[PDB]
Amino acid sequence: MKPEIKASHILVKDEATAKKVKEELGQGKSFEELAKQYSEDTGSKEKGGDLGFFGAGKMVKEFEDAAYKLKKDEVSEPVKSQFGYHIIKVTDIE
Repeated sequence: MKPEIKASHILVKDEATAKKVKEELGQGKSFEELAKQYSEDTGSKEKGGDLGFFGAGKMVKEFEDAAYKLKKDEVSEPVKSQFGYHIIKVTDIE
């Protein structure tokens, strides 16, 4: 029912590592570079963390809820899911 959004993410094993990734994004490193260096998501770490376009019910609830609260280009605080901790960036909104 929701409009499709496009997002990238960096998946890490713990919250301290997620806060560190978030801080490094403001220290001169790009999201695409940090995804290659830190992300545990094999399917997106080779694509700058891009997950492509998705709508409601495509991603796990914890990820979907956090992503739909972000403004365009906004980077989330650490988001816990069953896969670990995510740093999410919404790159496009309907």
